[PDB]
Amino acid sequence: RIDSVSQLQNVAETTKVLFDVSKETVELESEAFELKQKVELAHEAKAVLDSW
Amino acid sequence: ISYAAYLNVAAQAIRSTELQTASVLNRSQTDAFYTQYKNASEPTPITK
Amino acid sequence: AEYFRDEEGQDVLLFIDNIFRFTQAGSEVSALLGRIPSAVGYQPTLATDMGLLQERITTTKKGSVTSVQAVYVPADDLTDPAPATTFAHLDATTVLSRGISELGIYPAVDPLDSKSRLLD
Amino acid sequence: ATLKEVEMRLKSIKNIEKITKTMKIVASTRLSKAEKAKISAKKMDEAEQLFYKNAETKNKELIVAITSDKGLCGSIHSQLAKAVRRHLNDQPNADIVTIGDKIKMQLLRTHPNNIKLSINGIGKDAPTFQESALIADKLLSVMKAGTYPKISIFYNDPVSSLSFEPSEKPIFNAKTIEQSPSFGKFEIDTDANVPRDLFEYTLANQMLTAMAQGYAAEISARRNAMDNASKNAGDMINRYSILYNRTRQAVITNELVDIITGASS
Repeated sequence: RIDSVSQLQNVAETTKVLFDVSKETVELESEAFELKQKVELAHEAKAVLDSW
Repeated sequence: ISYAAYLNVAAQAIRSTELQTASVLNRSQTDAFYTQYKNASEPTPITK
Repeated sequence: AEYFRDEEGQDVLLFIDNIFRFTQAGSEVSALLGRIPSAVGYQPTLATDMGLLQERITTTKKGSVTSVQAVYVPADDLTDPAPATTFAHLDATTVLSRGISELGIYPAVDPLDSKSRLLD
Repeated sequence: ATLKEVEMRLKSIKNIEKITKTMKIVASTRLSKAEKAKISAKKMDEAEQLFYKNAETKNKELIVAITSDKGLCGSIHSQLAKAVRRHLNDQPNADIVTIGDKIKMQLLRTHPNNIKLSINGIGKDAPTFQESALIADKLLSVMKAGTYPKISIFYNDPVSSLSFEPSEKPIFNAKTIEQSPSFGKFEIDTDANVPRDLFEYTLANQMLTAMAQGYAAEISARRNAMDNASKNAGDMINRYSILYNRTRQAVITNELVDIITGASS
């Protein structure tokens, strides 16, 4: 009976760690967008220059 | 040896009077091997 | 295709349906022009004539040229010289056949009759 | 060319057909003998089954199965293997005595602690008492068959003259007789040691019965399987006939162009 009750207690606490962490990673993709843009712009500049 | 191996021998004596058919001799005479086995591993065969 | 190749550095493609029909046309003209037809029916000038288009499809440092070519196979004999002499001038194939078509496998590409130079 | 390569492969199919025809004929002759033997065996054994029934019953553990040493005879060998396997879900390490080389190889894969005793030279031979007796006698000595609570025997029952379903019956231990619901209508004191003796004797007689069904089923299957082989082989002959006929026309027409081009020039 103790085994069941303990699982609820222990599990209920720890899943919140993954719930915050996962969404933080999604926040990182907003910063990632600035990284992506820099790559686009540099590829663009490089492409024209190779043609030159 | 078994009770039914003794009946078997009794049956063997009975296969030979000369009047008896080929199949009779086969129910009372076979040359075969039996592959001894253990474990994969095998001791080699011996005549049954 | 060559103007894009030369002047511009911009990406090229080529899609062809069918360059067997170029070969087919050569066999048709061959008698009239003043040539003597070689066996099957295909031109006696097949290697040279084939050679000229396929060296005018070739990669240069002025730009790379990805090509996808299609060959119509008459009576499904691939052992005839017009389909056959192409493979040497190829990197990859994905041969399609009637049999795999019947089996209901679409795409009809032979899985034991495919080859590439990117395979290693 | 193409031509000679067509003609040789069509030949190969023919030789195969010819041999499967030959076989079915030899199979029909063997078969008659096989089924006749099986009635007598079943009937003899049945007289013991009558006892085993009235007496009632309380039947590691042993497995026996009976198969041909010689390959090809249908799916006799591997349908028999599925049923052995079913009863090796009890104990995965349980000891199989293989009357028949073929089944042994297949089982040895599935679990290696199975093959313990094996026999050889049964497959070219008929269901005769001598083979069963010696094997039974050897089963007691080597394998200690009288210890077992269960013994089980597998064969392939010749269901109908066109089929075989793998089937079983249990050899009854010496233990069964003693403690079974009735041993009061088969009362004894010290007049005989009926269990230890009656058990031995039924090892060989039940096992024989199983060899007879299996043999009748095998030879029957063989006939049918070879019968079906001729048909499938025939079908290939007929397709390859269309191939030969097209192959001949092509050689003649391609050949004409060659002579004509030479003559022109």
